[PDB]
Amino acid sequence: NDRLDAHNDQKLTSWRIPHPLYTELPQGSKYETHYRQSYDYEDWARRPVRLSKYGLLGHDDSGAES
Amino acid sequence: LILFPEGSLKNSNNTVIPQSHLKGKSVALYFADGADPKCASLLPFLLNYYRTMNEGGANQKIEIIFVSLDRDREAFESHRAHMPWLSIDLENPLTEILKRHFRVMKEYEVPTYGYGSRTGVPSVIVIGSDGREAQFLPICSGLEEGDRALLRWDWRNTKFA
Amino acid sequence: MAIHVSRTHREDYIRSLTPRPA
Amino acid sequence: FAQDATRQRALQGHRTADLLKTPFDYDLFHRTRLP
Amino acid sequence: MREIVHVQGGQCGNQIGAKFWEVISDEHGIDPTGTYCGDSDLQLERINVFYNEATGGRFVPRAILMDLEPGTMDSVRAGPFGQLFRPDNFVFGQTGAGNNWAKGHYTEGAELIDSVLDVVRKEAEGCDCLQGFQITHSLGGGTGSGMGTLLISKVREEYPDRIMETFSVFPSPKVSDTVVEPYNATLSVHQLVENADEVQVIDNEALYDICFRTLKLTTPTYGDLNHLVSAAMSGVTCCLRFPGQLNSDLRKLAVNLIPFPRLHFFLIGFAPLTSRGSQQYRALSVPELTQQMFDAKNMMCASDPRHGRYLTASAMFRGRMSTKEVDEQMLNVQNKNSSYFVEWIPNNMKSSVCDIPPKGLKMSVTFVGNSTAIQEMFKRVSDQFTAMFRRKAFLHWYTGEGMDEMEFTEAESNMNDLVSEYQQYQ
Amino acid sequence: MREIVHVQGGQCGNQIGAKFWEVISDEHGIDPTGTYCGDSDLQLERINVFYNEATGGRFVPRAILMDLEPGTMDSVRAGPFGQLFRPDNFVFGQTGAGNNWAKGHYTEGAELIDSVLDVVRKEAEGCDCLQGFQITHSLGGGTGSGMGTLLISKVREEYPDRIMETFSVFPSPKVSDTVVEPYNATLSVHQLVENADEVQVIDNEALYDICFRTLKLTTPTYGDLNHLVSAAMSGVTCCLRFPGQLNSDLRKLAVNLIPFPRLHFFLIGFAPLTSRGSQQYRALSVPELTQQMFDAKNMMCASDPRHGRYLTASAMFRGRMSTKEVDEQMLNVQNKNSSYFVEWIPNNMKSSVCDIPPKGLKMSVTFVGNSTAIQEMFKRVSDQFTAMFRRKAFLHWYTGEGMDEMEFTEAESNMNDLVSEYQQYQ
Amino acid sequence: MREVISIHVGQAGIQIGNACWELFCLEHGIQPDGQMPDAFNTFFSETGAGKHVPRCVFLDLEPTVVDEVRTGTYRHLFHPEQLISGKEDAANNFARGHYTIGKEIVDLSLDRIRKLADNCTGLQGFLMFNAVGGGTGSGLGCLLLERLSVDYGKKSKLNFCSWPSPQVSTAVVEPYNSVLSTHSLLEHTDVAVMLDNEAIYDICRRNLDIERPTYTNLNRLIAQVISSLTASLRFDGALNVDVTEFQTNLVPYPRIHFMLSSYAPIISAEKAYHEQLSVAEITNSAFEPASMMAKCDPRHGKYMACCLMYRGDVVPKDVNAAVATIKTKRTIQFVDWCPTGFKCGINYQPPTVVPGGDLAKVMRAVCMISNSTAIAEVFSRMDHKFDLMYAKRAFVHWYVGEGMEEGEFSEAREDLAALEKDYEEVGI
Ligand SMILES: Nc1nc2c(ncn2[C@@H]2O[C@H](COP(=O)(O)OP(=O)(O)OP(=O)(O)O)[C@@H](O)[C@H]2O)c(=O)[nH]1
Ligand SMILES: Nc1nc2c(ncn2[C@@H]2O[C@H](COP(=O)(O)OP(=O)(O)O)[C@@H](O)[C@H]2O)c(=O)[nH]1
Ligand SMILES: Nc1nc2c(ncn2[C@@H]2O[C@H](COP(=O)(O)OP(=O)(O)O)[C@@H](O)[C@H]2O)c(=O)[nH]1
Ligand SMILES: [Mg+2]
Repeated sequence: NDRLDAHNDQKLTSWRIPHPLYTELPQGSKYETHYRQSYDYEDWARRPVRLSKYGLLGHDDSGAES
Repeated sequence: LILFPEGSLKNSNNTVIPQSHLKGKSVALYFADGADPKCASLLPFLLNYYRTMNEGGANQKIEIIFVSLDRDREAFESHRAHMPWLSIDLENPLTEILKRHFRVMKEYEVPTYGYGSRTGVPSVIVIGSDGREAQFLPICSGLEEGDRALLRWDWRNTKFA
Repeated sequence: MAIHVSRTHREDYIRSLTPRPA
Repeated sequence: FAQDATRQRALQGHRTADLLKTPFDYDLFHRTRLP
Repeated sequence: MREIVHVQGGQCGNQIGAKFWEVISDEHGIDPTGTYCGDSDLQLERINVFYNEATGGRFVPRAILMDLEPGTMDSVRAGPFGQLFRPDNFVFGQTGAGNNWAKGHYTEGAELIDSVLDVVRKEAEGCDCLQGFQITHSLGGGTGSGMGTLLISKVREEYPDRIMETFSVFPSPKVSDTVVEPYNATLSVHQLVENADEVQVIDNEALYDICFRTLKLTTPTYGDLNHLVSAAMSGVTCCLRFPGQLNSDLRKLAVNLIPFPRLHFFLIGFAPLTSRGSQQYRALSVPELTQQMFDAKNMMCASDPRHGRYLTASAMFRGRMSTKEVDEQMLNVQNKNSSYFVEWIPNNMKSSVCDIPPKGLKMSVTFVGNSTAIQEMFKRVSDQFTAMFRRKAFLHWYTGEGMDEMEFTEAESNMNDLVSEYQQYQ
Repeated sequence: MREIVHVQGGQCGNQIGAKFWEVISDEHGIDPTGTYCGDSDLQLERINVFYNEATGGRFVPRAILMDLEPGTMDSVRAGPFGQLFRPDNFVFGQTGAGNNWAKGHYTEGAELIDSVLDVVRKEAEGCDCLQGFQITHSLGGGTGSGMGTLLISKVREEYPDRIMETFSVFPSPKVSDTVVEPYNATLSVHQLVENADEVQVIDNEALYDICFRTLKLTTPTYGDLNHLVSAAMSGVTCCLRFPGQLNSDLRKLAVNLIPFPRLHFFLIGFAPLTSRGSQQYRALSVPELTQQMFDAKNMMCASDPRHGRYLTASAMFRGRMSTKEVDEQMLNVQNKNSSYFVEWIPNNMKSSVCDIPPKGLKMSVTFVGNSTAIQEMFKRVSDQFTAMFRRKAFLHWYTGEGMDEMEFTEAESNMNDLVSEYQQYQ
Repeated sequence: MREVISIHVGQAGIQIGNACWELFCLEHGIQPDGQMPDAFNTFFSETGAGKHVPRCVFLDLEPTVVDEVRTGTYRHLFHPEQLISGKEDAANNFARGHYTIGKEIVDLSLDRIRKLADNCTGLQGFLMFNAVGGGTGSGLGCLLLERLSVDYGKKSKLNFCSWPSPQVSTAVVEPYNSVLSTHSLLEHTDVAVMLDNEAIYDICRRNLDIERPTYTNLNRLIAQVISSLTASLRFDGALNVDVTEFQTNLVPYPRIHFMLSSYAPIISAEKAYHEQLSVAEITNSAFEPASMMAKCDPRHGKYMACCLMYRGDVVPKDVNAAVATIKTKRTIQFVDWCPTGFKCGINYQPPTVVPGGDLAKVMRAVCMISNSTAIAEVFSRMDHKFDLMYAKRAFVHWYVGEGMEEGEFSEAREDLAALEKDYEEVGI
């Protein structure tokens, strides 16, 4: 096994895999606040914002089809 | 959808039951480790609680399915001979898929599956029809209250319909 | 004046997240 | 200069970091909230 | 924004601050080259408090490495986490202070203060607003206390509404290297008592024996003393860089602790702390951790609080904990130790809840405590001062560089004022 | 719940506590590592009386291991079921009392009792509410007799209302090791009689008599000897940790056995005790268990109870048994043995029922009894003290460390007043 | 239609609003992206294609509690312009929030409040959720409320305060800024519902069986309190109580308007199925002395007026029976100028439950809000507390530094001294 049974005392067990430190597995995957402890469900934190398909002047989604 | 296929779900004395034998009951998974002191302390309370619920009534109300976080098959059977409720064989990858779905792991995390929040060992967690989480019994969590959070069960409002 | 990346709460960061990712 | 790895690890102070870490499950986090 | 400019005063503050930038780098998940990982973007989301963007994706500390001798500046850059500081941040003195207040505060302070104030001006004015400056220094040496507190005078007269937070070590009761201890400590207190907002003390002999009977470590070097102070270095500023339930600031720490502007000399402590054999056998919860933190056995300042009174206390808890057993325990320890606290203040102490613990722990505390038991050092260094001051000894090394008899009796009368203020408030 | 703090005083105190915590551990399903095994609900419904969770899923005993010499518990930590203990709960000595009540109580016991008290209120106040204390020692040695009774007097001041029961082993007449026996005995009893709520007297030679005449043991070592004491150690706190049909707390015993507050010294026996040849021939019934209960060769104190009268008595039954076959055998020993019981107490005796038996045995009874026939031991130490004290022998080891002659004399007057108090209630 | 603009200041007000705006989303089902997968027009403003946006303005002079809710799960629900933030915290100090650091943020907060108060027809009240225990909550709360008094004069301005509880006090300067904020709470507020921490500490252990709750569990209770209060405006039912008549049946004199609160069916689901929550049971559990969420024994002081917000499936006649049960009880005392002393409201939809919370499902709850003379010793206990530090003037150099002419402590001394002096003057 990977040495947990006899009260594993070092958290260097999670640093062999991020040996180049940039491999996108140690890049931003947890948030540890009490607001996520209390008020958070499946995926409604990491979602993009939809603005427009026409650019900065586009205040909404529209077109000549309407 | 189906959570447990035809040959995955076996109770005591090694008879496999399909998903059909589980409706009408409040179903929890129980992720536990054989050599773990938390699990060893919690197990008699779980046994007494399960016995009182499922003995004193007109229906079989609650039901527990074991998932091992242990090392080997002998440790499996030594743990397994102590529980009377359902279980999944360790070598079935269904255990690993449940481990990744309900986030109940044991600090082997970056080597395979490097996401975040952990919810460690042990964890009895009540589930539903499409495999969704219903409510967490807080043994080792933000409430961290052990051996009595089994009473935080809600059998009437969580049923396997 | 000091300018950091878009993942830091400094000045208008909500308008610095969607047009350029950093 | 007495180049022994235990002596340098002592003198830059790895020992208090090891003695100040906790040897069990210290990070616990489940979101209690349901949809 | 919310930035704090850091000052590495003296070589004593250089070794203390080198492990401070050790604990803040790996708390923020920082590569020594300057980059980042650590799977939790909350470390970047408040990174500006102690770091600056180096216009290449790199992060550099907002530290001012300063000394009058370059031997220890060689050792800091040669050591790990030494390449993080840009080379322009270091400022060098060549002749070296001779463990001498006159050699630092007057003579070669004139040729370096004009340099170090240029570096801190380009650092502090790079932002729209800031809180203040934290300083790690000593009161035993000449370049850690003389020209160290000389910078404190200049930074106050240009920033009169910015918080001063002076991590400082003191001379020891039982041991004294660098034989002229009281002439260095006293003459720096005379400026540290009004040009510094919040002074908070460390005794290296109290750190020698905390490593002895609570950590159980056989051969204590200084590097294990550095990291032990370094935990409480991070814990007092952790609520600025991290979110929390009771968010706290160093201005919160100021506004809530000091009753009267003269006396601000506080005590600093840390918990939990166990040996290797005792790590597994101890619980980890608030009502068990508070009994350790309210001890003289773990206090990094060796002023025994049992012969004193806590005018005010404060405990910045860290980690995801419930808060009812926090502050019901705050009144629990106050009711049990009723005479140990002052009587005209109901609910003496603050409780703060920070949400991110130090790495490798579920929870920890730092304990900022205003206590009148600290006066026992202020009479110990005063009657040891008057031992040499009466016999006129070891003082021709000072008068030749700008001393007079006036400021020495003024320095003695200053602690006679501060001690009398301490004992009259009991 | 109702926690019992355990206190180990002396070399024999540390060894009898080693036997107690290793018969309580396997009664509760506790591994040598510290974990649990046994999957029974009753073993964990109440384990906080003697154990504490140490946030590792495990249980640490609430015991304090103390003497003045580090050569005692360095064998029990390497011993089996001995690593279970809290390692900083050991508070060592360095000099070691040379079988001296003078050294244990006054000279080197003063500077070490401050850490003894420091560790005990941590373990007592650290839970919700305290039941009381449990102290095992000798009154013939130097450490368990000198600083043991100093701890008894001290902890009574901070906890005046709590229960306190002490298992103390006494000197033997025919075998007197630790050659200065009566001086350690009489100067300890005269301050342990007004500071202890109830005391259990054990005697070494009666322990050997049980091993030879009843158990038919060829070679009784101290390990087996401590086991015989430790069986009745657990039987007093039987109804605390485990449920039963009739409950008996420590105060349940104290109230019913002490009519007058001065006398609380109790003879203890344990039943059944079968030899390895006669176990399969002996019926295990309640009537035969109550007559092994009442026997001079089963009393652990060598005070023949037929020489006096049974002032009060009580029996803690264990296991599944009918309550009437308890209750009728409680009567018929009173009516048959009219002369061996006191006349002015109707139903001289108390009975209680545990539902959970000890390991292996179907039923077992521990017996506690306040009989006035323990006066013969008190005159035995009276004339042994007086014979040495009229010659002033061995007093230079005592009066050379700060005690006046009058302290010995008031110990003689206090203990002989106890002798006359038992004689007037014959 | 109707709307009530909520204004939260201080980290306590922000975290309370994180639970109140949590619960309003699930009452009338509204997802965090605004969308629903005429009752929403009490706390939401429909704009565009189903984009329901709340009616709130977050306020804190430090960027820590409101930056955190920007990155949380309500980046899209809370539209990112009314989450007003500053940089320097007021640091538990009334002379900071009401003065030098804080005029920069009153100007922008009044702008967005004016935009939210003039975009829907007939605004109905201002629910302020302040925290008189510290800095930004009390200081910016006092300055902002003093500007709403002249900007909207005819306006109802319900408050929800966290007064310093007697034994629990997490900051030592709480007695100063509590007395200093009575000037903002005595003549600039219509409804002054009183809450404190240690009473909602006790309300969760003996009733919900959590021995270690958190401020989340506290703010869920406060969210239940204001949900019942504003349930009649949002929803429909027999014998509605409006905000317009809420203070009309609770405020006898213009100065005595400091009320209290108690909920009723606060039971976890285990011992909730084992009791039949009748109308008479919940109203006597409401009038229970231990169910007040303030340290106020309602037996040293006589009641003056009650406002019993029933909601759920309750008939309007057994309410009168249970009110008559309370009236005949001698442990619930009344004063002689009120032969009637109850105004009760009734809604129809059940009191909601949050999935993942400590409460259960009940279709009844009594959120009674009462104006009694027993609120007086809550203030008078702070009077003895305030004088013990003001005698030799510690923690004063900060106040005198950024404002606070010495004599504002004296006028706030006599303002709160005249406050309870009215109370025993009324009830004789
Ligand atoms: N009910 C409840 N009270 C809280 C909460 N957070 C803080 N408090 C209380 O708020 C009071 C002080 O106000 P804070 O929110 O801490 O600080 P503030 O009002 O924002 O002003 P500053 O001191 O400048 O930060 C304390 O007495 C706390 O008890 C919370 O989440 N819920
Ligand atoms: N950081 C550090 N401080 C020390 C060490 N040894 C002693 N000290 C403390 O530092 C003081 C010596 O002054 P120092 O700052 O080192 O010399 P300076 O060059 O004259 O300022 C003494 O009073 C000691 O209490 C050490 O190894 N490291
Ligand atoms: N029951 C028991 N008694 C012992 C043991 N060892 C010593 N004793 C008794 O203790 C006495 C010796 O005193 P001791 O406790 O060693 O002195 P101390 O260590 O200074 O308290 C002798 O008279 C023995 O009868 C033991 O292992 N078990
Ligand atoms: Mg806050």
